[PDB]
Amino acid sequence: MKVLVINAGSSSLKYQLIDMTNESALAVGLCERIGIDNSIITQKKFDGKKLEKLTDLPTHKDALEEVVKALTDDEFGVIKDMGEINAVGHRVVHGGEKFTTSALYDEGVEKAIKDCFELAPLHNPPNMMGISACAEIMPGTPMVIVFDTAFHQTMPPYAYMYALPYDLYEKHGVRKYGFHGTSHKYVAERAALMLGKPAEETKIITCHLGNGSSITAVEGGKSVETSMGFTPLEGLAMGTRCGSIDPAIVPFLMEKEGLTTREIDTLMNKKSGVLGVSGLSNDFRDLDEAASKGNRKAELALEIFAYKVKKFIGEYSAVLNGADAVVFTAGIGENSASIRKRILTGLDGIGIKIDDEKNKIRGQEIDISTPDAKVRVFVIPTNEELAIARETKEIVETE
Amino acid sequence: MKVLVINAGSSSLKYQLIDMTNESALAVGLCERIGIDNSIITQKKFDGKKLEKLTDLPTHKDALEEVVKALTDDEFGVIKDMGEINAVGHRVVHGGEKFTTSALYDEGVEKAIKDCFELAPLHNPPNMMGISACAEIMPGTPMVIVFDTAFHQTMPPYAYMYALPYDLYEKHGVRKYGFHGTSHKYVAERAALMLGKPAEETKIITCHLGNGSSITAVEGGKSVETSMGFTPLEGLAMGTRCGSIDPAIVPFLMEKEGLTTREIDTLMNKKSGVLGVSGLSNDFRDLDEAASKGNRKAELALEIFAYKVKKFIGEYSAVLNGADAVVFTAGIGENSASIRKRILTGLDGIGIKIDDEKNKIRGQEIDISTPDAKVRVFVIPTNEELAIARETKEIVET
Ligand SMILES: Nc1ncnc2c1ncn2[C@@H]1O[C@H](COP(=O)(O)OP(=O)(O)O)[C@@H](O)[C@H]1O
Ligand SMILES: Nc1ncnc2c1ncn2[C@@H]1O[C@H](COP(=O)(O)O)[C@@H](O)[C@H]1O
Ligand SMILES: [N+]
Repeated sequence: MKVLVINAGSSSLKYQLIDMTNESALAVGLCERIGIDNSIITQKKFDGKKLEKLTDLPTHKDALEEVVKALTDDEFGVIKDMGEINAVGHRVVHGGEKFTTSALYDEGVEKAIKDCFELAPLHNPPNMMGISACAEIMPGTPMVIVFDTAFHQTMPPYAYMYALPYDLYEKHGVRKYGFHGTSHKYVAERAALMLGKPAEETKIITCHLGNGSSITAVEGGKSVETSMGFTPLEGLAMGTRCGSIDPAIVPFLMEKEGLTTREIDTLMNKKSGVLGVSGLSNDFRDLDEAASKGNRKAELALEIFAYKVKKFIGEYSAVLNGADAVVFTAGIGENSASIRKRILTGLDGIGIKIDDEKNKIRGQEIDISTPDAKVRVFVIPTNEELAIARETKEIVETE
Repeated sequence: MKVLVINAGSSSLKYQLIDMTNESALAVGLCERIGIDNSIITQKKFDGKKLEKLTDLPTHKDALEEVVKALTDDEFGVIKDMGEINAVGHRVVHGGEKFTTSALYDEGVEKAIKDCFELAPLHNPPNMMGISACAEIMPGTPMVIVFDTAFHQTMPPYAYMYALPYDLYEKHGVRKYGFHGTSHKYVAERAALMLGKPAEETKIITCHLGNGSSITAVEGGKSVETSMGFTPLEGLAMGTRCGSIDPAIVPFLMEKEGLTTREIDTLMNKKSGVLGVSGLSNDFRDLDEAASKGNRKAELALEIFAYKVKKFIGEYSAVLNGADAVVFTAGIGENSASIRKRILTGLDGIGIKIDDEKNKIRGQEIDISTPDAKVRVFVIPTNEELAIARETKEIVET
């Protein structure tokens, strides 16, 4: 069986065709600037051959057609016809209270996603677009949905409950959810393996740092606590997200600037984070370079980001009464060695120590902590696509 | 030195005269029913002698001129003339920026106190009715203003700034200020003495647990991080406060419930906390009972509260790169061996352990941790008036 995993964003679309027979990633591509000028799609074959097509991509639909065209490229493709795509896995951030486990797509599931648009303004609408593009290009192909909140469902009440009037939890299902679950679960299993101990016996602090970032306290292979909550805004500072700020600032900023609830939401989700502090951009790579060239703002922005990650690391050490290892994955966590250093410096007092040199290695699963450090520090590249393709393989077969 | 600590109120006036030589409270009083009927002033002298005088107290200025009569009483007083009162210290919760240290009241220091009203969403603006009194009743005498937010002015930028648009900090002052400064500092000083080392060489985690709660990371005697922020709302769940929740919830609630800005703020500061969860009381002592009596919501509210505090202990363990001791103060922190247990259990992984027997003791400086524990856990009662007295003294010296 072959599965196309889809990851949609407002104007981007990450895809990946995986051969479930030997779980090999036949091809990995990306569509950018969907809706802007100079639309483009890049693809990389398992043999290295790369493709790039400059062609206007107005909607996620057009891009999904170019995707099928790239996948079936006579020489740079990996298949002959669209029919070779047996199923399609989709990433969906919020499924709501009702949907928290991978599920075959149906009118009902589509209802829950849209209904949750307000719970994940930056992701669900775009994920939904990908799902639609999909239905407009390959209607006959089975579709499975995998939710970011799934993995965090084993949290205890004293953790997912907010200290608000109890009726809010009943009247509106307002509780902590968490996201990036599918990623936190994958790298967590990887850590258990690099530890040599069985999952049930390990205590790990997984760190997903990308456009969005979140930490999770995995005990015995199960999420017991996570940085994000009701929505993907709570927690760490991110690309354009403010994270856990004093809530009183909302009403305050609303009165002082006379902003509407809609506006204060867009401000917290699209104009804050490192973008808001740096005043430069949301790309941590850009910020890294700009900070190293003398831009105080970019410097301050990354300073706030690493420090916040550091505090959460200490915060989950108490939760787990001692963590065996800390895991860095995702865009920033896998590639950035500099930001990683910023996050881990000054933590030898809680067992964390790292080899500055081994820490300079590229994208490789490796222990970057001193061999004597009580706490291991793995840099594990994430692979949600496989996690999603695996989930998609099961649902479609098990009826 | 002899300091007079005052605490103005709606129609009351609490005060204390402390001899800084032995930091002993010579006398302590309270003027009740001010600006109304049945005006009364009650003073207690150290050697068990209480005075109750029914003089009428129109304006606070008279309530202070009476505190003079009482402090100088032939038999119930403690001083001959008003001249023995070297300085006067009053506490003001909101100190905001500017005031990185206590300020010796004058014309300037009063402006910033009045200026900071609409520039901050605090509920109880400075009751200057107390300070005003001193302005006249006691002219040639240093009057110090101790701010509950100053102690945190040592926080670095990457800590007090929020990951919000920079313009907000620059044009509206949005940053983390923190509160309970005097208490955290007082207990942080006591902790260093208990560790038997200079404050400078100590890293301490101070915990102020009361109706309102906050945690402060103390590095070398200076505040470097604290749980509350722009307002007392941020941080832990408290008696009626929700603390740091997902910000998205605010605009969400306002939409679903059709609330106003002022309404949503009231819901988070007064209708939330352990009160909102248990739906019983904002009082922990009563919740502790209900809890052991099988009250679910009650039990749930205590788990959330203790858990949060725990999360902050580890969070600050990373900030201070290892803490030497954790301090518990304030009402819940001084008298609840129940909650302290909920908080400290399951932390041997980060070097924290407690002696159940030593944890039963109420109100008294003591190390309740085990002798093998790497992190000392002290129980230190906080003395607000003496804390403001110490503070007032130092500003009077330099
Ligand atoms: N080498 C790098 N240096 C700095 N930041 C990086 C680097 N690689 C990735 N990042 C960060 O990760 C972001 C995207 O990561 P992520 O959200 O995981 O998406 P994706 O991995 O699909 O690009 C980039 O915009 C940047 O902020
Ligand atoms: N013995 C106790 N056990 C549990 N809670 C207590 C006890 N004594 C006081 N409290 C709580 O601690 C807080 C002290 O308030 P404050 O003095 O303002 O810090 C109040 O909200 C009380 O309910
Ligand atoms: N307050």
